[PDB]
Amino acid sequence: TYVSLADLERAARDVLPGEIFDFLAGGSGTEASLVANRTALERVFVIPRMLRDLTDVTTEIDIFGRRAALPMAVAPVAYQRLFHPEGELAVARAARDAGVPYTICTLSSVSLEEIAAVGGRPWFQLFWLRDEKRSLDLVRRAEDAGCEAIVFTVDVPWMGRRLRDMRNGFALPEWVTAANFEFAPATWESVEAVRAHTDLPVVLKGILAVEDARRAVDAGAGGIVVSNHGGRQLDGAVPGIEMLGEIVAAVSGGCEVLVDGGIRSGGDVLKATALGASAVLVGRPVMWALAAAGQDGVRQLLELLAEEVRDAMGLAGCESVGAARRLNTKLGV
Amino acid sequence: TYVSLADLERAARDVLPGEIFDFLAGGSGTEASLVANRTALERVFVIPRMLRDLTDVTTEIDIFGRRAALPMAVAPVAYQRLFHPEGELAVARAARDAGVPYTICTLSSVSLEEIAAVGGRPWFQLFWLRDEKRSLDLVRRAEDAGCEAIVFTVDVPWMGRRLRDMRNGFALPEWVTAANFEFAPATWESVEAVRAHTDLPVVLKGILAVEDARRAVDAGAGGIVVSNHGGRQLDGAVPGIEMLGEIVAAVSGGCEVLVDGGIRSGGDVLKATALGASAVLVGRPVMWALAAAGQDGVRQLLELLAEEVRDAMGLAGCESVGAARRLNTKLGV
Amino acid sequence: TYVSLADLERAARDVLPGEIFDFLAGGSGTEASLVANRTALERVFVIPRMLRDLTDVTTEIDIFGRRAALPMAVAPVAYQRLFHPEGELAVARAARDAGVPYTICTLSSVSLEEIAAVGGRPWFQLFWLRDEKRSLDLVRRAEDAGCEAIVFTVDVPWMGRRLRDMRNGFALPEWVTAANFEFAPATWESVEAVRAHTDLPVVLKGILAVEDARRAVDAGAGGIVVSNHGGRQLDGAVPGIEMLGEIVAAVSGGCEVLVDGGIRSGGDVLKATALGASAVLVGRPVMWALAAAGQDGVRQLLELLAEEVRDAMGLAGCESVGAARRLNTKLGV
Amino acid sequence: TYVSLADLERAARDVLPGEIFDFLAGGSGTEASLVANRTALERVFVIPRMLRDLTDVTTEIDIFGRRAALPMAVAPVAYQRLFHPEGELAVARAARDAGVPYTICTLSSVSLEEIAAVGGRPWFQLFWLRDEKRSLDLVRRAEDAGCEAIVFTVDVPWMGRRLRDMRNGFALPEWVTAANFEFAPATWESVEAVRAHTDLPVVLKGILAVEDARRAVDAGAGGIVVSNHGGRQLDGAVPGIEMLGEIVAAVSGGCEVLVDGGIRSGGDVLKATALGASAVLVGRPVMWALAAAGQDGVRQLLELLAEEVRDAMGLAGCESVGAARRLNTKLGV
Ligand SMILES: Cc1cc2nc3c(=O)[nH]c(=O)nc-3n(C[C@H](O)[C@H](O)[C@H](O)COP(=O)(O)O)c2cc1C
Ligand SMILES: Cc1cc2nc3c(=O)[nH]c(=O)nc-3n(C[C@H](O)[C@H](O)[C@H](O)COP(=O)(O)O)c2cc1C
Ligand SMILES: Cc1cc2nc3c(=O)[nH]c(=O)nc-3n(C[C@H](O)[C@H](O)[C@H](O)COP(=O)(O)O)c2cc1C
Ligand SMILES: Cc1cc2nc3c(=O)[nH]c(=O)nc-3n(C[C@H](O)[C@H](O)[C@H](O)COP(=O)(O)O)c2cc1C
Ligand SMILES: O=C(O)[C@H](O)c1ccccc1
Ligand SMILES: O=C(O)[C@H](O)c1ccccc1
Ligand SMILES: O=C(O)[C@H](O)c1ccccc1
Ligand SMILES: O=C(O)[C@H](O)c1ccccc1
Repeated sequence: TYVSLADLERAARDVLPGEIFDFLAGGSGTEASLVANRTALERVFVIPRMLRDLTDVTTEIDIFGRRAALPMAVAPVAYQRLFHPEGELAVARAARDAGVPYTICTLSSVSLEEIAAVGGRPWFQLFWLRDEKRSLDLVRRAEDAGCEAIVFTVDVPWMGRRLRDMRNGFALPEWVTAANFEFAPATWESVEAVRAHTDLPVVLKGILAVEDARRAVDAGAGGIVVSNHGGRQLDGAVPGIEMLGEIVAAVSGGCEVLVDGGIRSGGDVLKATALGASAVLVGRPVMWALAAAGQDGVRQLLELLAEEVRDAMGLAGCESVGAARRLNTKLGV
Repeated sequence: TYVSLADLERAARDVLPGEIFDFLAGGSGTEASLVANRTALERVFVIPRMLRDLTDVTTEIDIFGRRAALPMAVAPVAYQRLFHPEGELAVARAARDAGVPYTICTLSSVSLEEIAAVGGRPWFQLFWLRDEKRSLDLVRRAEDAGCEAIVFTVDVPWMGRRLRDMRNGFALPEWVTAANFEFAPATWESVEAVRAHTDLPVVLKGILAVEDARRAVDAGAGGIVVSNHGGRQLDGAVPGIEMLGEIVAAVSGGCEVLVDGGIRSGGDVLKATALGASAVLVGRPVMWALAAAGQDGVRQLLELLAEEVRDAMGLAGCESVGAARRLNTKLGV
Repeated sequence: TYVSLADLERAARDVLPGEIFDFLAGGSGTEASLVANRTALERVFVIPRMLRDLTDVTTEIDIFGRRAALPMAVAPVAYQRLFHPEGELAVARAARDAGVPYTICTLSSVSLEEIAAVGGRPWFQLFWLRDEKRSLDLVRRAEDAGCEAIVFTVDVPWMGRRLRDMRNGFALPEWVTAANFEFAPATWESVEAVRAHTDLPVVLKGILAVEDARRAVDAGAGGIVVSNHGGRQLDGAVPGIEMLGEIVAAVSGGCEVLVDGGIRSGGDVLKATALGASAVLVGRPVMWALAAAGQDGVRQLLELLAEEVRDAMGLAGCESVGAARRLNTKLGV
Repeated sequence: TYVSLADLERAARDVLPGEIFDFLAGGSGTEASLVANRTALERVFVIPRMLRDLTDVTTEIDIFGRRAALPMAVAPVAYQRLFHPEGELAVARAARDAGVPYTICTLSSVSLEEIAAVGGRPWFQLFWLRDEKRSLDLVRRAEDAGCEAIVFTVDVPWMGRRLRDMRNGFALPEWVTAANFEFAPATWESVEAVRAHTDLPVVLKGILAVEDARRAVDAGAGGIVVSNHGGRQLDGAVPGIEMLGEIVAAVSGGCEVLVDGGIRSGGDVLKATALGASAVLVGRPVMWALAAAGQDGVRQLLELLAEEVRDAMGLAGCESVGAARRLNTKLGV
């Protein structure tokens, strides 16, 4: 019986080999951006409203044309067989059963078509390939398999310097492969190529500058994820949570604005919402639950987050996620 | 001989069973709001005035039609027999003898009429019942018994997630019951129902948004308590002390504005006053004193707070609480 | 060989009885204001100037009609025989030989006339007596003995709550007495009585509010000391260093503006100067040096501070204290 | 295999005698400015840009008429034979081979002409001599030997109070001497004397006030180094990184603006650039690498910094250093 997301991190550290726990936990460089994601959420306080009608509190949203049960999706995390033998299929099944979107990775350890067959209306995360037309082929595979959005990762012209991985000499076990199969830096040209090749909404993940948010709308994106890649890319990149309010104001409803990095409770989901997010992504905690207890672990985590989101919303006087977006906040110490 | 309120916490931790100390000490979630209540007071500094007439320093106030000896009341705390066998009666007697108002709880472990019979002009705290007309019956019982104000708790549509209690598996001992006897969320409609059913002042406890303070005045409240429920309700709710000055300015004398959360000395009372509070509530420390030494413990705590309030006021150049409200403050680190 | 003021605190803690070290070190209440005095100085950074003429760097000032060797005086500290058998006479002799003013206390453990006979042009600190005309008699004694200024302490309507002293049960040894011999709160009337009874400059020690600084000038004060009494009076009083710049601007040269609280190096003297102080007082460190090594200890401390002040000034491009007052500062973390 | 600059500090502490490690690591006074250099960088976050062309990322700059491989030079550090027997020659050879400028010190432990003979287009750091025409003789020696800029240190009218050195009784071993051979404070007159005696660019190192930056341009400087001398001069001097943006704006392209103090990664170089620096100096880390492994150690450090700078730039969307200067930043906690 886990009563917070931190109970699951403790359980995952017990089970996983050290080097795999480090691949999961780590960030780039000195891990300043990884720590700052948590700092930034901890400094945000909500100003709750009282005495509102809570007869029919709902945590549901509509996004990219589908109803979701919570304002949350599972973030793209590569190589989930590292954490549990059922890898992506375990997490995808749990997500489906919880009504939350699951992002299938370009570097998934089970093929995208197998994970899409689980059901649950899935999203697909794209890394740009050096071999471009292979890029558009992954996108078409994803669309043919029933994925509902293309989450184009735009913060990885190459992978950051993960010092834990270097120190550990980490490499994929022989038994974990990139099951969908040397990548190139993406540009605004790449975005347009993808937009022209699909009818699915294109979501740019890894935007932090206001002007890049605005350009994303101008480029025809359906959404952005305001994100420093969990502190795994530029060490010293600002947390997404610190940019979110400014970005929300700048796009002024022109696309969905998601945030990630450090979300560890339903109260953090409420903070993100109050700052203007349409939804959040959650990465590491979903992998902790997978490592600890497989599919059932992920189910328990999603049930716990659902309960915490509903609790937080109602304590704050919000019968709907839209009401939560109208909450005010105060930055503390 | 206790020389600070912290001496009493040490004494209560020694005597109480762990799970009961945790019920008392704990907050919701990660306990961020519980910690922030203390942080927020610690960052406030007073700018004292010198060379004023202190011939007749008085700590008295008039509130809800009665003189009180200090700008303080005992906060509503449920189930006080958990802490000492004499429970509410011990605290109520001490409060009476100190000249400070005592708030009788809807979840008192001794009936409201027994505690009111102690004397001391008492207040009554209301939780809204799912069974509404039972709500108005508790209010009428309280008024018939001589309570002087109705403290309507508006921040508990349901109880928060108290992880210490969950982890401990805490439940009331068989020997502690809700002696006044399934509740429902309160709304502004509920407030009006209460206001129409009583001539007593209605005080809304748990207001943090400025606009809710203003609506409270418009709704005919006689007072509000600016409060995050001691960090026991929404985890991430702003401390009341951080909202107080803004709220005081917004109501511009339309009702009494009390604050609670983390008050642990007469100097903290002075801070609250300087920020504009009419009075404060004190919760946990009163229970520490009750656990440590029963009625006499609570008497000692009230005498110590009285001394500290008078000391602080005079060192700050204030012959009256109104003068203290005109002090300026500076936020530090 | 002491190379910083902190070397002397270590030496004094070794020698003094615990309860006497606590009388010296302690503050009121939770000691928040005592800690904040240090915090506040630590957050101030100087913006030094380069490439100025330093041929004739001088640390001298003119104050209350006399040249002083440094922009520093020894603060009033009661009962110096607590620290060393030669008490006040040891400190006064050292101060004389260093060219810095020494403040003789109303609660000195050697009579004011004996300490004045040491020489060095001394100041006299006044506590207002309940018996008023005795007040004016102490002032006249001081003036007859050759004191050069009356430092009227205005922040002690009564003594603060020193919890270390309470816990230790501290009291003066039989062998330490108030050698100049039930006091009353001072008012603006008291200030005028003193001003009318002496031709010496009257300096009000313990001013923190801007308006009290202004009133001090209007009342004919020759100086003020911006001070929270070393955190020994109101617990939660703002540090003087945090008020200084505002106060300096408000009096706009109408009286000398001194500061105290936490000065522990020549660099801290430079900070105080840059914020606009005419001079600083130093309390605890002078007593550490007295406890450690008597007169010679105090001499060593004054020589070390002189060296640090001259070093700091010159590294900052300041050939005179007036130049140091024109330095700019930046508040950091 | 070192994967961060901190790996080299650990290696140098193992090898060097304590008193020599302290000479290198220490600062003046309480070491507040030394610590603040790190604090200040840690509070700066970069707002990276995405989706830019990174086909030809280059870390090169043009400065003082020469191409440099990175926006970095080796800071002047006296007496490098303290750290390794090959001293300056080892560091100069490494710097040459990495394409980065090396600053030859007036207090070098190998003569300036020997170090210049290594090649690599070197700079020369000047301390003003009490014997002035000797000053201009060092400058002419440097120019005759092929140095490309005169880095005039303007923050050392005399050496600061290094308490570690005092406590250790540190002095140069007999086997380390000032191989180029009682100095005097420099003034603006001295700057002009140097400017009139050389055609090389004159760079003033140790400027922190905005007005001194402006005067430097007016005086004909080719550059300034915004610097508190690694916290070794005035204890309480503001970090250069906290002044940099203001200074850059004030000179508005009138000279090159370099910064130093606490640069410990390529990400810190990116921060400095984003705040407007033309280039940085790096001191202590270069000496750590020299102590640990001599010339090859310094080569490894420069290769690691090159990799980190290129990584940071590209993750931030910058194909050139000029693009990096146009990045925005956000100050965090
Ligand atoms: C082990 C690991 C692998 C990841 N792999 C990818 C990836 O393949 N694609 C991607 O866009 N983001 C990837 N991310 C980043 C996440 O999508 C997400 O931005 C980050 O984990 C969110 O922060 P959180 O983990 O603090 O919730 C990865 C994160 C982790 C921890
Ligand atoms: C054990 C406990 C029980 C409480 N029960 C109630 C309650 O029944 N009604 C209510 O309005 N507040 C209740 N509160 C909140 C207090 O009235 C008050 O808002 C909070 O304790 C104030 O903070 P302090 O304890 O830091 O002084 C309770 C608090 C505690 C600690
Ligand atoms: C042991 C002790 C006794 C003091 N006695 C007096 C006093 O008799 N009169 C007075 O005006 N201030 C008194 N003070 C306050 C000092 O004058 C001064 O304001 C404070 O010590 C300055 O701070 P510092 O000790 O941090 O330098 C006393 C301080 C100490 C520590
Ligand atoms: C051991 C040591 C010796 C130094 N000697 C000189 C010097 O002779 N001339 C000079 O201008 N700066 C000198 N400096 C200061 C550096 O040039 C530089 O400003 C400072 O080291 C930069 O900070 P960093 O060490 O944090 O990178 C010295 C620094 C150290 C640590
Ligand atoms: O952090 C991630 O996205 C994941 O570890 C990853 C995989 C491949 C390239 C860069 C990064
Ligand atoms: O915190 C309190 O008010 C107290 O523990 C309580 C009792 C009943 C419901 C919610 C909360
Ligand atoms: O702090 C001081 O001034 C000193 O301890 C003191 C002495 C007498 C009354 C109040 C205070
Ligand atoms: O810090 C330095 O510049 C170096 O230690 C130094 C050498 C000579 C005088 C002052 C300072």
